[PDB]
Amino acid sequence: LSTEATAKIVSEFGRDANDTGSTEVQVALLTAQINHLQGHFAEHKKDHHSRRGLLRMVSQRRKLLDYLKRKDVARYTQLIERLGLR
RNA sequence: CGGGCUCAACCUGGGAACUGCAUCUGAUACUGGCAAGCUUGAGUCUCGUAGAGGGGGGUAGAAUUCCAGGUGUAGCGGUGAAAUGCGUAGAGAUCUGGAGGAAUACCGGUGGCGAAGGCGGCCCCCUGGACGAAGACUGACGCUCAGGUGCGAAAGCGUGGGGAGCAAACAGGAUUAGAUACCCUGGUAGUCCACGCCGUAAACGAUGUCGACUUGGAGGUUGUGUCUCGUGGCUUCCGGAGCUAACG
RNA sequence: UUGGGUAACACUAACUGGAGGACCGAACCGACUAAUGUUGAAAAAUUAGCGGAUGACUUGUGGCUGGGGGUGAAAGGCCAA
RNA sequence: GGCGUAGUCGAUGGGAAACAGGUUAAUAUUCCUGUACUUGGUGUGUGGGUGAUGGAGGGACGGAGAAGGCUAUGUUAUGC
RNA sequence: UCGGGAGAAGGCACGCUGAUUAGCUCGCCUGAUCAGUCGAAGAUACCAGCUGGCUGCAACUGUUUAUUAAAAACACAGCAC
RNA sequence: GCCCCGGUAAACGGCGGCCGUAACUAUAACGGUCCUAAGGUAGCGAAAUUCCUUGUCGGGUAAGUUCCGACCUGCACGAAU
Repeated sequence: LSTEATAKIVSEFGRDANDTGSTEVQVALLTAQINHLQGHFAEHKKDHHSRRGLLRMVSQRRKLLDYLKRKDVARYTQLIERLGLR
């Protein structure tokens, strides 16, 4: 994942200015990384190592979302709607 | 504690502590719940660093063997010593050429890296971790972590391929009182490649991880610095206090 | 295929789909045990049972290969009773 | 007596064209009645180009599962 | 070989009659409810697995003596030279 | 081409006998001694492939030359005969 490709995805999801660590922001990076990793599965069916690496990349997201929907349900439906998870 | 049956066991009277639970009231520092709010943490960001870290493909040289040619002697090979064996239609030794398989000098190191297993002839691609500086960011989003999940030498196993060398089992020659050992001549699986599986081990530094704290000296790897020295991380040795049954 | 748990590997539930020289069978196929029959129509049939049953199946017509032959998943089996 | 080319032969399969009705002691989508259709030849008219052999659709429309439409008939109706 | 084995096994109900409910557009379609009631027997008249255990052999379907043996015989995918 | 030597047993095959140690007795087990080189350890074995053998121990049964398990010197069982 390129630098600008990461700094741009954080801005489009950033709640406010300079927003780097947020529920909707974090999940954004994770989702992205997951998309690239999942696509990495379509090929190299042998890469069992990186396979494990996703269990967490998502367990974090699945936990962040669980935390989001738990506190604010509005920010939830909006987040998923923007990304496209579930 | 006192008293009663001659004592005691036993028993009586009184007293105290008396947990636990119900009711009412109060405090509320700490834990919990709700609401709001700061950076020196963790993580992250920016700029840099060392390395045999992992996966795929390609590639070089030396050596062993086989095949072809030349030459060529009478032996060569091999051992503690020999023999089997190979050789005058020409082995060995030697030169040239070709094919194939496996692992890969000087540098390598007492070095370095990876989470571990492991990983260095070299090159490229893909990908994990960690360290230093600026101290900027989120703003504590931390640490650990039953279960779960993945990884995990070698050996061995399934299918296909390959197979130079080496080599369990195995076929012989020696040694020996006997050797179904060591030594020697052959030799299958395997050792190798692709894929699937097993999941174990001195998987050992045999001292799980994280943070704080406690004299220093010396050698080495790496970043930075006002670099005959200061400082951060890593790898050894000797050691203060202290710790240990002892070794340490 | 859908839904759910999971990162994935995959798993579970439901649904769909329905293969399989598979099982029961219409028509029928095969045919172990006995009796009848045994100068039966004659070149081997009847009865009571019994077993297996969409395929490498069954069948009509036409055509091809012949004797020491061919053929034969070899039984010395078959090649016009 | 046998192996390639040109020709031909080989399955009432393939194969251009009609049904309905009536009639005989015995026959028929062949007789009769009505109607339809095909091929070949010629031409009155319309119309104003008439063609082996290989190749095209076509005939090889094959196997398995199956929806829907659907006939007369039958039936509900003891309707006509 | 989780495909299966399994209509395993085992047990109950299953008649008629009256009045109704549900599914569907409807059926002279289907699934049920309540009450009454007769026989020894209600799938009372048309088919039709008996079940279970141990052991020998071959794997199985299939093939084989058209006229006495289909059997542990033959073949078969697979493995090897 | 063959005699020559060597390789090959998924080549036709061969695998007898004896003593000691040791047990209450018999056998198995181990080594040797001899013959013809080895003499058999995986499994499993008197098994449809062993005479002797209705072999020995035993299950099971009132009893079973049947069968199953074990031992097993394997007359003339044993490796894709």
